Amino acid sequence: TELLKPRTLADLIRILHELFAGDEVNVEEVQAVLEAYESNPAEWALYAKFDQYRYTRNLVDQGNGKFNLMILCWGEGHGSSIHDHTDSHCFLKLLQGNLKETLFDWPDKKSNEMIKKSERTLRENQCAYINDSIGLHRVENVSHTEPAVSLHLYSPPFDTCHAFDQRTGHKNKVTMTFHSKFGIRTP
Ligand code: NA
Repeated sequence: TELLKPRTLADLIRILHELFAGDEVNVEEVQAVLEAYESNPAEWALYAKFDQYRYTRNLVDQGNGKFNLMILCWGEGHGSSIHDHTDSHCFLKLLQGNLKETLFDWPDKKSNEMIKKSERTLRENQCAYINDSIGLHRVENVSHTEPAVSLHLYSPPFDTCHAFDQRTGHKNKVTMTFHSKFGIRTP
């Protein structure tokens, strides 16, 4: 359980394999290691594949089935929907640029406008954690000038979740997809 500073992305991935070797997750240790990694753009350029119209998810590592490590690429003004995480852990670290996280409570069955518990401005190398026990959230790149890049870890992996309309609180089932896997573009 000796946590060391990841010196490279590859080194980080090797450490993460160790932390997820078991059946349980020490959230604070996983988070400390993600934060300790200093983003080196050359190490992840292979995965940072952008799309003009919306943010992309780019698979980096399947964590031997225990988690998915992915890189998300956000153009100017690109955001996600209000999402849940399908009963899994969800770590977020900024690699480049800024993202705004907005937290939302689980809604009632009564159609009502969802209200923002809070929000925070995530900056380079910072890390956020969320799970359904905590609540829901939206992630956005509100910048007009700088693309954003983040590293995400989900455990267990999930390819389906729910999106929430902020006006009613109504949820609909969504399937996630990858823009690339292992640096390979996948239609
Ligand atoms: Na959630």
